[PDB]
Amino acid sequence: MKVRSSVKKMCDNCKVVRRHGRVLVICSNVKHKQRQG
Amino acid sequence: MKKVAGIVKLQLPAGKATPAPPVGPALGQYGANIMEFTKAFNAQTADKGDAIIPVEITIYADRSFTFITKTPPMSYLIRKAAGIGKGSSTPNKAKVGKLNWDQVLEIAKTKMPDLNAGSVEAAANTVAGTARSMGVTVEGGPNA
Amino acid sequence: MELTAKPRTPKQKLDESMIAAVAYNKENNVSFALDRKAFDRAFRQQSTTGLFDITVEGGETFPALVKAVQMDKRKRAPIHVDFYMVTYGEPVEVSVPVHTTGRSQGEVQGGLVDIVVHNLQIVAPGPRRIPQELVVDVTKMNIGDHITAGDIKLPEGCTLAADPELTVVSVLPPR
Amino acid sequence: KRTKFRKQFRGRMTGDAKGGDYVAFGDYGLIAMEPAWIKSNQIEACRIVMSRHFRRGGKIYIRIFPDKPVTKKPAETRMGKGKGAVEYWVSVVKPGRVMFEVAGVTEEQAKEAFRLAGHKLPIQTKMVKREVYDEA
Amino acid sequence: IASASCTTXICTCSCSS
RNA sequence: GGAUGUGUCGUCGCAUAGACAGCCAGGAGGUUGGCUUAGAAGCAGCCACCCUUCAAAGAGUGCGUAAUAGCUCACUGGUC
Repeated sequence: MKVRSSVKKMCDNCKVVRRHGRVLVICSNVKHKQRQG
Repeated sequence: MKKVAGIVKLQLPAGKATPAPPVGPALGQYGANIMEFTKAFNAQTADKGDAIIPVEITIYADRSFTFITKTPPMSYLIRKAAGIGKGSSTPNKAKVGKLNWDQVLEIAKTKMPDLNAGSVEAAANTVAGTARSMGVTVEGGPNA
Repeated sequence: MELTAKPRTPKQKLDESMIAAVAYNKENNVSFALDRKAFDRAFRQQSTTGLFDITVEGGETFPALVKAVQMDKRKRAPIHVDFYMVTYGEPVEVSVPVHTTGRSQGEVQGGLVDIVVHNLQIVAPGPRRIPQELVVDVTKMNIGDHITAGDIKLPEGCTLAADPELTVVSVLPPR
Repeated sequence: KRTKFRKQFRGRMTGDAKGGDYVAFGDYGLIAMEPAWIKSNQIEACRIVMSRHFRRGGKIYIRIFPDKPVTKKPAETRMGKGKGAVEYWVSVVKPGRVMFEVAGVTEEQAKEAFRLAGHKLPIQTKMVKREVYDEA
Repeated sequence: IASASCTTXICTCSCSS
């Protein structure tokens, strides 16, 4: 997981989702898995 | 040594034998004899001596293997056709040279079983783009 | 453009999407107040070499050319405008844009052609037929080719107000 | 960067842009949307960044030179007069101003030549293009 | 510049036949 | 600084003569483009990015290898 303050796409798979009051990044590629929190 | 097949392409030079960097393991590591290639292939490389013709291969297994030769490099004879034995850094700022359409007749006369284009003009302008970006000019043409 | 009001008080618009101009010649210098958007979608094209219908509320079609617009800082948004009622046989002098065309023998070469002077003002245009542009050659231009006003062909009649020898464009080198 | 010769010191105050046109020298340009003090070394930070993204053409204009000396704490004290003529040099940008405006590269090869160049400035800026025809 | 099985132009590659 | 969180105004846009997202199927030959390299073949980096056929398929998205290869894209048709 990548908790970064600036969460943004990294390839055409980075599906920016809004789970519980949080901004995330589910990407086919995991190292792309981001999450502000 | 076993039963495994499929296909594998390559680009071994014309009148030149392959030591270990062209084949050796390359396709040798599949149950295929090179010695029985350094001669079979480099035999027909004779008519087309002086170049790197492209050659497909085809594996069955055991000690089995085929091959089909194609058209060689026409970059060689061209260099020889303007006195320069090494391509140009920038083909559009510093060009190599210029030619005539005549030798262009034979071009499409060897590259035929490859060229699937329409009629004549078809492949008459295909080689243009090639000639175009290597580093040479098109002599004659429309009107005039 | 259907501007209607023209009082000294712009309240009734400053909020309501509406620009505020003024136009004249020497005769009438009527007060004005047209629609933001309209003009916003308007001036774009015609720029300052573009005259348009000015039927101020009441039905009195007028002819004028974009004089000087002074837009907001902090906001590319425009606020005030100036229209110079078209004349008939002479408006004054105009400001005309320099344009390039056809790949230059400099671009591919090894450099990039630069337009030293963007728009250019020429003495006398001739109202009724005033160049809303000005295409220009560039191709010939090579390794440091300057093109001055005393080069660019002229639109039958118009005279160059700008000094001729003045570099209107020039192919710039690499790096 | 630094000015060549001068007087030495200064003061400090503010009011929005006054002489930061728009188009001029280019087709694309960057504008600052907040009252700041551009440190010369924060300009280099741009220029260079901007360069990299481009290879040649060098159609980058920095129309915001640093006419302004700032100062510093010699270490702590207080008992002495004004100080540090040489802390660094600043160029006061004001809203609407134009620090940058590349020209020649693709609309896109221009919207990145700034994006980055904007990530190292103390304020917020937006890019701009044309219809800029005041004086010429 | 060296290896076993692994290049195209100097001379190593891999190995068998 | 970031994000298909909502409310409202503006711009392109692209479109039943049947798009977008979904789906089955395709995908070009020149060419491992020329250039460069110990080699790099749409994909480390200069130059360009033309030709032929077609309903089509761009010397080219990214992943991938020592390059090959393999895997999809942009372009095309039917099903709604």
